[PDB]
Amino acid sequence: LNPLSPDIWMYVLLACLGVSCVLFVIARFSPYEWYNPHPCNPDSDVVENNFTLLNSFWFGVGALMQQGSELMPKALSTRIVGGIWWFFTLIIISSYTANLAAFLTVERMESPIDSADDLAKQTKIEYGAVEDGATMTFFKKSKISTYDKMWA
Amino acid sequence: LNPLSPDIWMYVLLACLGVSCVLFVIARFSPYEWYNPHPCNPDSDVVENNFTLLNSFWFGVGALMQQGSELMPKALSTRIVGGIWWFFTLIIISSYTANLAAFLTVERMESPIDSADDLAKQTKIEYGAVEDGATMTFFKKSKISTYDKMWAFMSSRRQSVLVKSNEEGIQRVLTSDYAFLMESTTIEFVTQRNCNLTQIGGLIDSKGYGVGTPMGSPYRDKITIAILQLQEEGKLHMMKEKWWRGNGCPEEESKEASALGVQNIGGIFIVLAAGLVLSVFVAVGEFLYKSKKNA
Amino acid sequence: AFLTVERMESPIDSADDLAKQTKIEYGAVEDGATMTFFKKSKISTYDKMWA
Amino acid sequence: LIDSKGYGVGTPMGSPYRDKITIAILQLQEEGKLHMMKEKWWRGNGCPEEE
Amino acid sequence: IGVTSGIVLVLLIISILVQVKQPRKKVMACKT
Ligand SMILES: CCCCCCCC/C=C/CCCCCCCC(=O)O[C@@H](COC(=O)CCCCCCCCCCCCCCC)COP(=O)([O-])OCC[N+](C)(C)C
Ligand SMILES: CCCCCCCC/C=C\CCCCCCCC(=O)O[C@@H](COC(=O)CCCCCCCCCCCCCCC)COP(=O)([O-])OCC[N+](C)(C)C
Ligand SMILES: CCCCCCCC/C=C\CCCCCCCC(=O)O[C@@H](COC(=O)CCCCCCCCCCCCCCC)COP(=O)([O-])OCC[N+](C)(C)C
Ligand SMILES: CCCCCCCC/C=C\CCCCCCCC(=O)O[C@@H](COC(=O)CCCCCCCCCCCCCCC)COP(=O)([O-])OCC[N+](C)(C)C
Ligand SMILES: CCCCCCCC/C=C\CCCCCCCC(=O)O[C@@H](COC(=O)CCCCCCCCCCCCCCC)COP(=O)([O-])OCC[N+](C)(C)C
Ligand SMILES: *[C@@H]1O[C@H](CO)[C@@H](O[C@@H]2O[C@H](CO)[C@@H](O[C@@H]3O[C@H](CO)[C@@H](O)[C@H](O[C@@H]4O[C@H](CO)[C@@H](O)[C@H](O)[C@@H]4O)[C@@H]3O)[C@H](O)[C@H]2NC(C)=O)[C@H](O)[C@H]1NC(C)=O
Ligand SMILES: *[C@@H]1O[C@H](CO)[C@@H](O[C@@H]2O[C@H](CO)[C@@H](O)[C@H](O)[C@H]2NC(C)=O)[C@H](O)[C@H]1NC(C)=O
Repeated sequence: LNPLSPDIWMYVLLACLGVSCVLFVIARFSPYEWYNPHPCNPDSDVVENNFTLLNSFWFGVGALMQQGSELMPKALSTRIVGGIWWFFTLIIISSYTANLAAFLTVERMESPIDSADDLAKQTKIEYGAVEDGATMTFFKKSKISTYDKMWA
Repeated sequence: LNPLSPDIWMYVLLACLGVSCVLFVIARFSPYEWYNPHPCNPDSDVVENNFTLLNSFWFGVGALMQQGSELMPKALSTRIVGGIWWFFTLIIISSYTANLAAFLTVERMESPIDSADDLAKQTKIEYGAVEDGATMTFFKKSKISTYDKMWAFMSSRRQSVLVKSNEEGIQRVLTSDYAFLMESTTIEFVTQRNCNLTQIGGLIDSKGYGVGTPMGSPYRDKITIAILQLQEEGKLHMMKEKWWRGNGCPEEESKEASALGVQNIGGIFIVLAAGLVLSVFVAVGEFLYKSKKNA
Repeated sequence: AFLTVERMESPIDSADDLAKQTKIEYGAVEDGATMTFFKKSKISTYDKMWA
Repeated sequence: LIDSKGYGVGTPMGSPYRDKITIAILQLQEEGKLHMMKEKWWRGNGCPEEE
Repeated sequence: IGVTSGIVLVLLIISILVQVKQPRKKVMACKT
C-alpha cells in the first residue's frame, strides 16, 4: 500500500462508491436503458432495466480491478460515466505500477557505506574518534586527500 | 499527463475518432457483418447489423481503456481494424507506464532561468542588488542592450528590489522569490556553505583583486613576480579550495519516490467530477429528446 | 529500463566527470602551454589527467 | 575555466607607458568598450542551434 | 474528506431510495 498515499486510497474507495451510486441513478433517469430482455418473441410490456444497486457496485469494482463485468451500458448518459471511470482506472493502475517500480529500484540502487570514501560524502552519518587519542592524532596529522576532509 | 508529449495526446485522440469512423464504414461496406440477431426461429428477412456510430466510438474508447466492449467484430475486414487498434493500444499503455516509471525514479529538475537574458524577460522573478554598492553602480552605468533593461526594472521598483545589505539579500532568496545579484566570490562561498542555494548564469563583469601598494612603491614588481609564481605552482588553487571548500554539500539524494499524493495526481479527480456533471447534462438532454419524439 | 538508463546518465560536465571516462579520451597540443600545465600540475585530478 | 591566465600590452623593462596604458585599459573596461569589442569579433555568425 | 463523505452518503441513500421504490420488473418504462 506504500506507492499511493493514504489520502489516495480513501479517495479511490470514496469515488468507487460515488460513481457506483451516480451510474445507478443516471441509468434509471435515462430512457434508453429501458428495453426488453426477451428479443425472441415480440413485446408484451416486458420493458426491463438491468442496473440494480448490486450490479452498479459490481460495475464499479469490476472495472476498477481491470476485469470488466457483464453490464456494458448502452445509453449515451451511462457510457460517459463508463468512459470516464475507465480513464480514471488506467491512471491509477499505471500510477501504482510505476511508483512501485520506483520504490523497488531506489532500494536496489542503494549501497551501504563500505569505506572512508563512501563515508567522506555522508552528512547524515557522522564520524567519531577518541579525543586526544592515537586515532584522532592520525587525522590531525594526515594529508591524504580524504582524511583532511574527514578532519574538516 | 507528463509522460506523453502533448503532440501524442492529440494524436491518440485524433486516431481514436479516426479508427472509430473507419471501423463504422468498413463494417457497412462488408457483407459478412450482416446477419440475423434471432437465431432461435428461422429467417424472416431479419438480417441486421450491430455497428452504430455510437457503438463504434464505444469500441474505440472501450478498447483504448483496456476494458473491451460487447461488439467483437466477425468479418475479416473488421477484425484487422480491431487487430491493429489493439496493438496500437498496448504500446501506448506500456509506454505510459514505463515512462511514468522513469519520471518517478529519476528526478531531473531545471531552474526557470539560466542567464541574465533569460532573466531579462521574467516578471514573476524579480531582480535585486545592494543599494549604493558596486553591483548597483554597474547597471546604472551600463549601456549594453540588456543591463539597461535590467536597470529599467530596478530604477522603477526602488525600495522593492533594492536590498540594504548582502545578508538581507541571502535571506530573501532563501525565503521569497528573488534573483539577487552580487559578487562572484561570495556566491561561491554561500552556495558551498548553504546547500539549498545555487548559482545560475556566468560572470557578467570582470573585476580583479590585488595587493595594494603606495603610489610608486618598490614592492609592486616584486609581488607581481611572486603572485605569478604562486599562481602557476598551484598554491592559489590550493588556498581557494581550502576556504571556499565549505562543508562539502551533497549531490546525490534520490529518495524513495515519496508516494503519490493529491499534489501529484488529483487532476484525475477533476476530470472524474467533470465527466459526471457532463453526463447529467446529456441525460436531461436525452430525457427531453425522447419525449419530444413521443410528443 | 531503457527509459530510466536514459535518465540516469549525465553528459560530462567537468574535468572531474572526465577524470573517470576511458571511452572519451583527452587531448592537448604537444609542447604547448596547455600540455605544460598538466605536466607541472599537482592538484589531485590533473595528475590523473596527465597519467 | 581550469587555469587563470591573462593577456596584456607588453612594454619594455621600465617603460613609461605601462602606467598610462593600465589607467587607459581600466577606463575602457568600465565604460564597456572591451565588451563591445569582444562581442564584435567573438560574435561569429550567430548560430541557431537551441532545440 | 468530510464534504466528499457527505456527498457520497447522500447519493448512497438516494440509490437505496430508487432501488426500493422502483418496481423495475416490467413497470415504468420511462420514469425516475
Ligand atoms: C462526450 C464528450 C467527448 C469529448 C472528447 C474528450 C475531451 C477532449 C479534451 C478537452 C480538454 C483538453 C484540451 C483543452 C486544453 C485547455 C487547458 C485547460 O484549460 O484545462 C484545464 C482543465 O481541463 C479540464 O478541466 C478538462 C475537463 C473536460 C472533461 C472531459 C469529459 C468528456 C469525455 C467523455 C468520454 C467519452 C465516453 C464515450 C462516448 C461514447 C486546466 O485546469 P486549471 O484549473 O486551469 O489548472 C491550471 C492552474 N495553474 C494554471 C495554476 C497551473
Ligand atoms: C458487502 C461488503 C463490502 C465491503 C467493502 C469494504 C472496502 C474496504 C474498506 C475498508 C477496509 C478496512 C480497513 C482495515 C482496518 C483494520 C486494520 C487491521 O487491524 O488490520 C487487519 C487487516 O484485516 C483486514 O482488515 C482485511 C479486511 C478487508 C476488507 C473487507 C473485504 C472487502 C470486500 C470487497 C467486495 C466487493 C463487493 C462487490 C459488490 C458487488 C488485521 O490486522 P492484524 O493481522 O490482526 O494485526 C497485525 C498488525 N501488523 C501486521 C501491523 C503487525
Ligand atoms: C495511458 C491511457 C491511454 C491513453 C488515453 C488517452 C485518452 C485522452 C487523454 C487525454 C486527452 C486530453 C488532451 C491532453 C493534452 C495535454 C494537455 C495538458 O498539458 O494539460 C492540461 C490538463 O488539463 C486538461 O485538459 C485535463 C484533461 C485530462 C484528460 C481528459 C480526457 C477525457 C477522458 C478521455 C476519454 C475518451 C477519450 C477521447 C475520445 C472521445 C492543461 O492543464 P495545465 O495545468 O494548464 O497544463 C500545464 C501543465 N504542464 C506544463 C506540465 C503541461
Ligand atoms: C455530479 C458530480 C458532482 C460532484 C460529486 C462528486 C462525485 C464523486 C467523485 C469524486 C468525489 C471524491 C473526490 C473529490 C473530487 C475532486 C475534489 C478534490 O479533492 O480535488 C481538490 C479539491 O478541490 C476543491 O474543492 C478546491 C479546488 C476546486 C477545483 C475545481 C473544482 C471543480 C469540482 C467539480 C465541479 C464541476 C466541474 C466543471 C463541470 C463542467 C484537491 O486539491 P487540494 O488537496 O485542495 O490541493 C490542491 C489545491 N489546488 C487544487 C488549488 C491546486
Ligand atoms: C453548453 C455546452 C456543453 C455541451 C452541450 C451539450 C450538453 C447538454 C445540452 C443539451 C443536450 C445535447 C446532447 C446531445 C444529444 C444527446 C441525445 C442523443 O444522443 O439522442 C439521439 C440524438 O441524435 C442525434 O442528434 C445525433 C447525436 C447522437 C449520435 C452521435 C454519438 C457519437 C458522439 C461521439 C462523442 C465525441 C464527439 C466528438 C468530440 C470531439 C441519438 O439517438 P440514438 O440513441 O443514437 O438512436 C436511437 C434513436 N431512435 C430510437 C429513434 C432510433
Ligand atoms: C520547495 O521550494 C519552494 C520554492 O521556493 C519553497 O517555497 C517557499 O518556501 C518559503 C519557506 O520555506 C516560503 O516563505 C514563507 O513566506 C510566508 C509569506 O507569508 C511567510 O509566512 C514565511 O516567511 C517567514 O519570514 C520570516 C521573516 O520575515 C521568518 O523569520 C519566518 O521564519 C518565516 O520564514 C514562510 O516561510 C515561500 O513563500 C515559498 N515560496 C513560494 C510559496 O512561492 C519551499 O520552501 C521548498 N521546500 C523545501 C522543503 O525546501
Ligand atoms: C534549505 O531550505 C529548506 C527549506 O527551508 C530546508 O529544508 C527543511 O526546512 C524546514 C523549514 O520549514 C525544516 O523544518 C526542515 O527540517 C528542513 N528539512 C530538512 C533539514 O531535512 C533545508 O534544510 C535547507 N538546507 C540547509 C539549511 O542546508
